[PDB]
Amino acid sequence: AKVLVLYYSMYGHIETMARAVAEGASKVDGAEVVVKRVPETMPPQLFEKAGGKTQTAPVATPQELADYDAIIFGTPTRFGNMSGQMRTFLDQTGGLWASGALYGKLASVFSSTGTGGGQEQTITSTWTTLAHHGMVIVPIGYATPYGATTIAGGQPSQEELSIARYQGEYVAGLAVKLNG
Amino acid sequence: AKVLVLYYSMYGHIETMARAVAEGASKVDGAEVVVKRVPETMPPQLFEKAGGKTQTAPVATPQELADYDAIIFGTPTRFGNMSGQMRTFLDQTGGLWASGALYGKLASVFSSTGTGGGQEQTITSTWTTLAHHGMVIVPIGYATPYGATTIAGGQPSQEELSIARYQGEYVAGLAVKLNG
Amino acid sequence: AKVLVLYYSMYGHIETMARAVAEGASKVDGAEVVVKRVPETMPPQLFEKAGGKTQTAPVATPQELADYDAIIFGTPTRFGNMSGQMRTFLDQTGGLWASGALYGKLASVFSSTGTGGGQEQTITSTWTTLAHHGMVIVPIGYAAQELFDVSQGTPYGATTIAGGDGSRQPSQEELSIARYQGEYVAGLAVKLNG
Amino acid sequence: AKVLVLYYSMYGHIETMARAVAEGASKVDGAEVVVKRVPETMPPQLFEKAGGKTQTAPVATPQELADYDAIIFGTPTRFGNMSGQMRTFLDQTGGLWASGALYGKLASVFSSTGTGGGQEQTITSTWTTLAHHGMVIVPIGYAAQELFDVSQGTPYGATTIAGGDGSRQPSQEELSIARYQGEYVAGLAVKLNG
Ligand SMILES: Cc1cc2nc3c(=O)[nH]c(=O)nc-3n(C[C@H](O)[C@H](O)[C@H](O)COP(=O)(O)O)c2cc1C
Ligand SMILES: Cc1cc2nc3c(=O)[nH]c(=O)nc-3n(C[C@H](O)[C@H](O)[C@H](O)COP(=O)(O)O)c2cc1C
Ligand SMILES: Cc1cc2nc3c(=O)[nH]c(=O)nc-3n(C[C@H](O)[C@H](O)[C@H](O)COP(=O)(O)O)c2cc1C
Ligand SMILES: Cc1cc2nc3c(=O)[nH]c(=O)nc-3n(C[C@H](O)[C@H](O)[C@H](O)COP(=O)(O)O)c2cc1C
Repeated sequence: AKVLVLYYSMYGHIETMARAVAEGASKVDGAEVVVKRVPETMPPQLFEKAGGKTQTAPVATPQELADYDAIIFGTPTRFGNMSGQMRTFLDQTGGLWASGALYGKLASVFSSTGTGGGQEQTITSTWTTLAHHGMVIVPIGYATPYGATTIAGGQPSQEELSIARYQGEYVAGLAVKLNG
Repeated sequence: AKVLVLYYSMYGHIETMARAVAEGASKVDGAEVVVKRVPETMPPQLFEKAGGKTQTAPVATPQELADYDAIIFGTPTRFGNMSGQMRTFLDQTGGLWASGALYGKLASVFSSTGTGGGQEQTITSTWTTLAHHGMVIVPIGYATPYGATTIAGGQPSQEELSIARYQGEYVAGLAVKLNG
Repeated sequence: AKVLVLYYSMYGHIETMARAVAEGASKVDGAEVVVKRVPETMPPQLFEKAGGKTQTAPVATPQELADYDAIIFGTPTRFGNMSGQMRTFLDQTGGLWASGALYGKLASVFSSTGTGGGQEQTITSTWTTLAHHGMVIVPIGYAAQELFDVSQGTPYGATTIAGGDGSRQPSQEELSIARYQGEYVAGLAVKLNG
Repeated sequence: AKVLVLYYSMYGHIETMARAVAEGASKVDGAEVVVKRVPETMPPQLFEKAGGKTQTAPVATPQELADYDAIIFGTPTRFGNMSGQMRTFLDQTGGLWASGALYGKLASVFSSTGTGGGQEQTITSTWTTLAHHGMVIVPIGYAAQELFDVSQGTPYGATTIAGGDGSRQPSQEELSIARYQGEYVAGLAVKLNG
């Protein structure tokens, strides 16, 4: 089974989490795992002004999402929604939606946040979009039950990285169960 | 695989939909399907005063939910939430939650509504609870993409019953794919 | 302006929060505050057996919600929704809905959790129902720090942690946010209604 | 009171709705209404190629949102969220957030869909962001029928159906609800702010 870890990160927190998710997924025999990012939409000038951490993962196109059996989406919490960069990217998946290309595939979500709350709303409002594509949504339950998170007030903790690894391992296991 | 269609209905609309969901699930070879209701919480006197349609399906206990591979939950739209009767019933599943008994099982939701809106919110706020139990959530996508619905202003339509049948068939098929 | 603090509590955490909300609201001259609870639906024997807390607050009827300018709703988090008791009570407000009785009145929400998860969803899924009634929804955001009566969660409404075992009680930091929420909502109610 | 109607539209449906919202708001003496759009993020060539509609409204900056007493946000439904363009714009309001610039101001939301699905989620997931800013959220409920300027969807905010092909335009029934939403919100803004 093919598993995509698809993420947006500005300051590296989701990037770190995405590596952990990928590690967990890679524990599952028969899971082929790849990590990609959505494009930065900010001109580099503005990204640098804001103190961003330049991302180096390969950039996904919206159309290649169709190639995977499971997609695990990472986004920072942005006032209780996904980031504009992830939203912009998902707004480019209209051609897949019309073709039913993601229908029935597994989806799961992880997030990063400060200490102000909103991470639950970010995850569940991301689920909405996944459901429009007919994706099967995988929460983590009481291994937020909605998906792995990292909370930075002011680097993810050991325990946060372990829950992220679990989410990857669990989703990848389901992907192999459904798809070989 | 064992599929439970678990519902609350006061005026029969969800009851009719539940039969359609069950029919669809029963199309799948290897799916064993049962339909049950959650208890009415209103004293019969008050249920009758309100013009309720007495329900005759076997009543589920909260604890038996653990026996199924997939649970398809039906609730009317009640100001954009599930009904109090379904909420009361799910508030009695604390013992299952602590034991992880529903973890990883398939869940899906259907609803009934008037013409005032709220059905999307009813379905997605039901998903939240399912996710606390670690259930895998199955939307219907563009077969609301969130689950089958029936809309009665002032009996479900042929097309509404067909989408409900589809939801049962699709969920049951996944249940057999995952569980034999 | 008349402000109702309407709550459900099984083990007393929301009850303590409700009292704090009412204390804050009472600070506003010209706000008449009252605290009421929704009925317990569990048979008394099962409630007592479960370690439920008996409570002094009068039991509200659905009809009387019409009599207030602002209603501040408290519910524990129950798998990311309001409690069955609060949901059952709100399902009895159909007559109010049909007459427009709550349209335009202020609403705000506070909650409690065992270990944190689901609080956000409890509050926002309660907002949905308030919106069907046409109520104006008041989140708390992150208020100016000098407006809290203690120096120093979510922007959706005040919350408190009960612990996995339910034995934790609200801290003064949590209660201060609850008091702020009451004061803020009551102030708005007086501004709109005298 | 100053009311901003801030919107995103690709094919003009939200634009037409925004104009209706502004018309309604303009009915309120003492409300100064303005309509602005968030920037298009698509390169002009791709936008034009996609059949996008060019628009007269001035482009808002994030900073200027601080200058209004009420902000009525319009966005099409994009898989049950606001558009990437509106989300990108709101992600630039961090400075406003930190200073409390929008705290306590009125917010309300309107939308559009191709075939209906997801409108409710678009509106309520936009409310989430408004709540992080501490804005007071105004749903429309089901208003008294005599307040609509046409005789005769959701209680969350006004919406309109564009059709699967995008060729449907808002009906006078839909626009009447949009006009009501503007009038209602502007009235509240004047009541709170003069
Ligand atoms: C515009 C904006 C909005 C934010 N909103 C929230 C929020 O709602 N809650 C919160 O606690 N943190 C919020 N944050 C902080 C980010 O979620 C947090 O810094 C996260 O770790 C960043 O992930 P990244 O390093 O992968 O970009 C926000 C940040 C930005 C830039
Ligand atoms: C308290 C209450 C609240 C309701 N809220 C809504 C609502 O939010 N939107 C709507 O269109 N219909 C609403 N309805 C109507 C029911 O969703 C509708 O009648 C449904 O068909 C009933 O399903 P049943 O026959 O299975 O009980 C509500 C009904 C009740 C009793
Ligand atoms: C059925 C049930 C479900 C619960 N769900 C959650 C939950 O989703 N998240 C959580 O942290 N605590 C959960 N709790 C703990 C309650 O939120 C806790 O008992 C409550 O906040 C205490 O408030 P009270 O003393 O006012 O009843 C649940 C409790 C029960 C009985
Ligand atoms: C990427 C994308 C996703 C969309 N998602 C939905 C949707 O979830 N539900 C729906 O009925 N229409 C959907 N639509 C149709 C838009 O809602 C429609 O184009 C919009 O309402 C028109 O508003 P506008 O003319 O102001 O851009 C989508 C359109 C795009 C481009």
